[PDB]
Amino acid sequence: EVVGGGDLGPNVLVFDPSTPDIQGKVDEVFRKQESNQFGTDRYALMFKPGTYNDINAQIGFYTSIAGLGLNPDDTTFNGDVTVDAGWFDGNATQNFWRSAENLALNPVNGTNRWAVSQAAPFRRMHVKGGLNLAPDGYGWASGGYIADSKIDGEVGPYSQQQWYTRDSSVGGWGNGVWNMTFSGVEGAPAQSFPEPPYTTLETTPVSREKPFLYLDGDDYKVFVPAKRTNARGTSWGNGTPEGESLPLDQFYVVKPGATAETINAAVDQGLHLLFTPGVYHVDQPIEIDRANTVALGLGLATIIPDNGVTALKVGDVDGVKVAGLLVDAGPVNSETLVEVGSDGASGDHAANPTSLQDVFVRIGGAGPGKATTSIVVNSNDTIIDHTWVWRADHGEGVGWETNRADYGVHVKGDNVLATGLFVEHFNKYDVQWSGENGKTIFYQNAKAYDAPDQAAIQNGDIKGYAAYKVDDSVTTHEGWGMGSYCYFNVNPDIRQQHGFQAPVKPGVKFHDLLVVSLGGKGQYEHVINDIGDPTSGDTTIPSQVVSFP
Ligand SMILES: OC[C@H]1O[C@@H](O[C@@H]2[C@@H](O)[C@H](O[C@@H]3[C@@H](O)[C@H](O)O[C@H](CO)[C@H]3O)O[C@H](CO)[C@H]2O)[C@H](O)[C@@H](O)[C@@H]1O
Ligand SMILES: OC[C@H]1O[C@@H](O[C@@H]2[C@@H](O)[C@H](O[C@@H]3[C@@H](O)[C@H](O)O[C@H](CO)[C@H]3O)O[C@H](CO)[C@H]2O)[C@H](O)[C@@H](O)[C@@H]1O
Repeated sequence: EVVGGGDLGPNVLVFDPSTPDIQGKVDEVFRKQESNQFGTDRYALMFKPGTYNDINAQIGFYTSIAGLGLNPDDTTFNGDVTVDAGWFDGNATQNFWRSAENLALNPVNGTNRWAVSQAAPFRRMHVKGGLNLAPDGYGWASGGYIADSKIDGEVGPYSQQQWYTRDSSVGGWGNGVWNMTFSGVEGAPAQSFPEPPYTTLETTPVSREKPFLYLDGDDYKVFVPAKRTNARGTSWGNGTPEGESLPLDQFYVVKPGATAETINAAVDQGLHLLFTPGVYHVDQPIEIDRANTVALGLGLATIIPDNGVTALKVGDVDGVKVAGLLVDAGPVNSETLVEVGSDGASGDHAANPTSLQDVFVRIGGAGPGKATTSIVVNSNDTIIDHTWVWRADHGEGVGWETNRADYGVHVKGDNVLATGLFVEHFNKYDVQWSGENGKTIFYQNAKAYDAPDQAAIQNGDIKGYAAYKVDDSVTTHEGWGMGSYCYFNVNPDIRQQHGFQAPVKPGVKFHDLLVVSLGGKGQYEHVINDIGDPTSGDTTIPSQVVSFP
């Protein structure tokens, strides 16, 4: 019944080197999207292989930009892919929900500026120059994520609080502020936490590059990279990348108007899913219960579950690849927003795991939204490679009860790996880990700002809920480069007992932990459990623990 392939729709703007007035067209999109933080418009900018001149592609909200070559250098800009913070007067901490992928950049002054905060991935890029991650003026910034990229020159974070880079090559790295973490990065600074705060791993235990749309001659296909174990450096640096190409006609091209019934029928009939840029309400969960199904979003394609349903349920199958989607809570509380595997799921998926990549979750902000637990990861061996799970702290429909969301991520599966984990503002535990042999490389949290009083976050005999909790029953766990920040601005007398909570066991280990009070608005009593100094003063100095236990 469901037909594969077809037109990508009016929200995918496709350019070729002969297209007239590319700069004008990209500027038109930017003018509309620059300060459109919570609007429903969505755009994907796609560039056919070739060389583009005189281009400064400024990237606003809900805008993806990418090349369509098999390799990044197939699509080269003499010019820039720019994010700056002019619209927010130099403050980059709301520069969300945008992306760059699969381009080579020759920046006009020798340095490309990508001054982003959360949910702004930078993947499979070749920067023939330096990369500045800070807004002009060096104002506030809270990114960030680079994967599978080569920066010929220096990456300069400047004011960036923290950053995660994996499986990349850099010519240099300028500085660290609170938490700069690296895994598999050629050219990374050596391990040196706490000063500078560099957490450096020689390899990434497992990684699998995100699938992406490209052109094979004149035919659209999706490239599906093969997994790497103990990954280091780029996947494409040595020519022909390992992987499979799926023709576009094997994808159901989802466009505004599609129902979950039709989307589900497509997967049952053997089609993959390509979500064109838009906002999709569903009255029942999208169910992906076929092995190796790709569900790929363009232009920050967004799913809103109506009637309190779960937005996305992946079955107990190998190799599902969910990529580039925003799940946006409806005002009716959803018990869960995303489920990976069934409750009690018991099989292994080690050779061909399921992954979530550039999957973002929002609760509130564009109107009231509620969910009890945002992502539940049941399936063993699942890879979570860049997520931002965010209870809104600002916008419309925000409040301690108005956009209540108790739990961010709950990992129940075994051998689950999170690389680039960003989870913020939940009323209770932002992350809870119940499964065995979990690993997290890079964590960024901020606690809820709007707790009205101490009683509101009382957790048995503990003040507050950890940002990252490993259940007492767990035997093996390991985390690297992890920070939790507080800003109790509604009630700055509040105390948060710790950022992290875990059993004290030989196989449960942490490296380079920190907690930070932002401007003395509340304080931490400890870093992890009852260990580590409290934060003090109003000067935003981190409290650190190098090794636990
Ligand atoms: O010419 C290439 C050059 O482009 C720069 O992109 C700039 C923006 O940085 C600049 O942003 C301004 C902010 O810095 C300032 O804080 O506020 C004002 C007003 O909102 C902003 O305009 O805006 C211009 C367009 O007006 C862009 O061209 C890149 O940052 C830089 O890396 C690159 O070399
Ligand atoms: O509220 C918008 C956005 O805020 C993000 O967190 C910001 C912090 O990034 C910011 O941190 C400042 C540091 O960047 C700077 O170096 O030091 C100052 C103190 O001198 C810090 O305040 O602080 C503000 C509060 O003032 C926070 O809101 C969140 O990560 C994000 O979720 C949120 O949407």
